[PDB]
Amino acid sequence: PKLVLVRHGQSEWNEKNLFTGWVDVKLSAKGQQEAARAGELLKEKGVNVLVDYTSKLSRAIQTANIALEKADRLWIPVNRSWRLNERHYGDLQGKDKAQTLKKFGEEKFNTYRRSFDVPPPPIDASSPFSQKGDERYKYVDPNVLPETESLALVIDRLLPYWQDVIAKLVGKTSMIAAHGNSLRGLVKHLEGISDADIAKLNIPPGTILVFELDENLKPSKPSYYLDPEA
Amino acid sequence: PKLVLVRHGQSEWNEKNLFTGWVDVKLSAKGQQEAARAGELLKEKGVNVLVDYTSKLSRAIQTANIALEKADRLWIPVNRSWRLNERHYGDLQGKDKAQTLKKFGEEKFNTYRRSFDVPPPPIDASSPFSQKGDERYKYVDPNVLPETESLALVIDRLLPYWQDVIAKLVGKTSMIAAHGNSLRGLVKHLEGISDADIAKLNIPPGTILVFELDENLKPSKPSYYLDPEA
Amino acid sequence: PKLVLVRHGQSEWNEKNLFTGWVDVKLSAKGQQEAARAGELLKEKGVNVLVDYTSKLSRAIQTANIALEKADRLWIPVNRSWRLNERHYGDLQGKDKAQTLKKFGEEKFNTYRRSFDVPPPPIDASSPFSQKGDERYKYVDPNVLPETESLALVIDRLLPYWQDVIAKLVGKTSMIAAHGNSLRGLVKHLEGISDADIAKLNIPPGTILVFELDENLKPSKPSYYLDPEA
Amino acid sequence: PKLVLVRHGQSEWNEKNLFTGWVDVKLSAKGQQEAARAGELLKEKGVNVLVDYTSKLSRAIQTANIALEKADRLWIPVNRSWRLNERHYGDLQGKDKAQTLKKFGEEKFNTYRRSFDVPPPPIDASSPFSQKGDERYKYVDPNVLPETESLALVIDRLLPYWQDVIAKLVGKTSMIAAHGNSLRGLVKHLEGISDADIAKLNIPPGTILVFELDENLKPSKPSYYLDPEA
Repeated sequence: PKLVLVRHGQSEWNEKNLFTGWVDVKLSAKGQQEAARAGELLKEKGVNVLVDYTSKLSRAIQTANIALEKADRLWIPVNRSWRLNERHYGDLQGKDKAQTLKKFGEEKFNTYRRSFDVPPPPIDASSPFSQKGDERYKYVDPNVLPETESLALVIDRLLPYWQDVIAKLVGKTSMIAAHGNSLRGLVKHLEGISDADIAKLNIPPGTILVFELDENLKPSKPSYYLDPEA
Repeated sequence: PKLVLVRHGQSEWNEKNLFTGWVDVKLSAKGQQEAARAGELLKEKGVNVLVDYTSKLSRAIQTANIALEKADRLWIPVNRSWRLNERHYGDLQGKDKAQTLKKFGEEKFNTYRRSFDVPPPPIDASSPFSQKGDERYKYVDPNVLPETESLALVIDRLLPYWQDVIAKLVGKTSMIAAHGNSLRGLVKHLEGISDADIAKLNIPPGTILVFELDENLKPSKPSYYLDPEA
Repeated sequence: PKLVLVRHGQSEWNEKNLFTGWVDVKLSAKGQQEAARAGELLKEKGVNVLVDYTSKLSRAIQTANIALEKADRLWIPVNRSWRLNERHYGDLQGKDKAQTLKKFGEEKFNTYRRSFDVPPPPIDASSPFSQKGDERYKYVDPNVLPETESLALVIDRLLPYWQDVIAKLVGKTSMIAAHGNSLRGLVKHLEGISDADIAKLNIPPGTILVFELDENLKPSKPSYYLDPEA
Repeated sequence: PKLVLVRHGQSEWNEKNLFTGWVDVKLSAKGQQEAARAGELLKEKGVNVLVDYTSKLSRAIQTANIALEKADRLWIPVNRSWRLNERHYGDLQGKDKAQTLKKFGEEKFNTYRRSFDVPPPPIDASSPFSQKGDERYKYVDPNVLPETESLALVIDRLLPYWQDVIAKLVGKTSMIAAHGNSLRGLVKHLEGISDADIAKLNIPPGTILVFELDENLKPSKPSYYLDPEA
């Protein structure tokens, strides 16, 4: 029926000047714009959107919330969870995607997150660049919120809720924004790729995408990016 | 604990050039601004906001969604219903709050909505300025969506869900934006006034307000408008 | 589609030896039996049952829970509310439907609950035969739980949730047991009768009934009692 | 706070005369009894029970539903999922825990389900002793419902929902019946054992048990079986 796969913008942290994280720190102008653009895209092009889901974060939300205002809806239930986020970086943060790179350089910078057995180093509870129990988060076995996090285990964050909650209604129209890897995650498991695949398709923020599927959610009709030339 | 009573902005229909309605048609710039302002208000001043509710409409939402982005949250469950809207006008629409006034003038213009036994004339299903079953709406006994609507019966829209759903969690922090009359409605029943009262306190959009209450939701600590001088 | 209208059994309080109430005190053997019978009825006859609702009470539940076990289901979501109960008696209780009758006798005994402007006398919080905040109940504006209660206002208990929650899914199969008056209530508003009507059709517990309806929930196909000769 | 860990009865299939399965086929008399007993146990002994969960199955439910009626509640929300069942047998069924045993005998009979890399053989969709999409089940990525199933992967059925949904409220009292392995599953991951452990503690149906925990759900106060001598 409908899979609306949207990758936010570029936040305003890491991006711009290298850093960012699972941290949750809004996003610049491109967001609103690109997002509004995407919002512009689903509607204007065609289709509308029945149900929406967000990795309990402001960043992504901005993207999602905006699209809706312009298409001409805004009105609808919405569902917020913690199974839809950017792969927790490791023990880095700030960095600048330079000194880090400058330091170790190599596949290390590239590989770290990527495949497995080596996500970014963990993360202690004595670095403002973590993410623990900001209210919210503590309505979940505290024995959860990760530590390093990869798009692998990430598969699970995606997996349970996917079949469970959304997979439930999807007998209709629903949209789960997320971005960076989640969406990769959604498709990655979804399509073919193969754990070694994906690793090579960041995915265009702003714009928006649909899978189509049917009953047993295997993608019949391919994938449309509204702006294939985006 | 917390009652966050927020009256949107001024849409961009009626307002500006007289008209508007239960119709659902976004809002101008003041909205984003005033709203962002309010959003600015809850947070900046103090407090934060646990749970949010909207009369399944884009207008109000804009106001609500914005405040959240600036305070610095955006992240949280949110609940959308159809028991939180602007008192359906009657059989007017467009008007211009002039010819209508110009035409009948008198308490008629003033009184129509106001008290009772005379809401605006009903409304047929052959005027683009109605509101029937835009998707959504038809997940409700169709034998519902009003026709004229006053802030009286409106009391009920407010009443059932109020005690039922929100009244449920309010053992914590929650915010239900709405505006125009709903909020009047929330307080009107809530405080003293007396059906003949309220009728004289439109309430400042943008800004935001808290009741305080306790257990049996009777307003102990009075009401704060963040900007008493707003 | 489906309205399954079931009136419990006869509890084991009032019934048997005159008394009973909104109190919530299980039910005798006929319940299990009659209920199982009804349970027997929906299934055996035909149909099955998608969704179930109960006036947060053990009495009715017994009836509902049983039917399900025998038809051969038991498995399914279920929804419990406080908008589905027996019209709170007044200030009587125990009584015995004799001394009370013996005392005032007249339409008083008969009329009390019945129509209006005279439900049973209220009820204070110093008679074990009330019902206040047994856990549960206090997840509702405390400024609720009635006091006397009639099948009139009762209409409202029925009304909000009816259109709101169930009325939502009923685009499928759902069953809301209740009994005594609720069901009267469900039909009473539903059909014709006329406030002065109903008052003359207690309705067979045990057995079970279906309305049929369609879209705008007006009863197309009449009403089947599985056992018309019950 | 409260973990109520209850292992049904003994159904009435496999048990009695060897067979049974993930199939879902009620239970004999001991159930009602033992269950009622357990129901008897939580209440009578002490405590009460705030929230209840069932592996969308009649068998277990019978057990759960009964306890409640006798303790003296029955009234409360209840939550039904498909993440709480008996480890799907494999490709056997009926059997009789004799010919099967008689046939292969050995750890094969004993080991099959047990640890891993050898659950019971799968199961095709041409044996009435499977379990596919009995209504219900098809509100889940169809690409789910297992095939063989072990108490290992089973860990996951337990895992997602556990932290997600219940783990949510457990800041209070809740009970998730299930049985056979689920409960093993609940504790198995929960305590120490070690994949090779559990394998040696079937757990007493009927009766009921509590863990206690706290915040980060690690079992402070040990485990009480109401009837240690049961």
